[PDB]
Amino acid sequence: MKKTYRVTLTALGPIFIGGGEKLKKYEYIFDKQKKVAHMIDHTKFTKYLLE
RNA sequence: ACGAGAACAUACGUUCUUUGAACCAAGCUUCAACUCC
Repeated sequence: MKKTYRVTLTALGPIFIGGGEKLKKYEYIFDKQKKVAHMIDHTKFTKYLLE
């Protein structure tokens, strides 16, 4: 009766979940030999391309 | 040359007073953002 636990997940392999977003080939992604992929925030980029 | 001739069943008067359409009641249940190239 009402046994509460604390499930601790330790990823052995890679864990990926959902998102609802498909970031395109050009949309906010930059990878080079320093091996990072910065994601640019969404509306600030186009409101900075406004000016 | 009528038991007749005259004579308003009329006057005054709130269908009114008191009163919760209330009470009890989860928009919830089961549900992988996933699948295949």
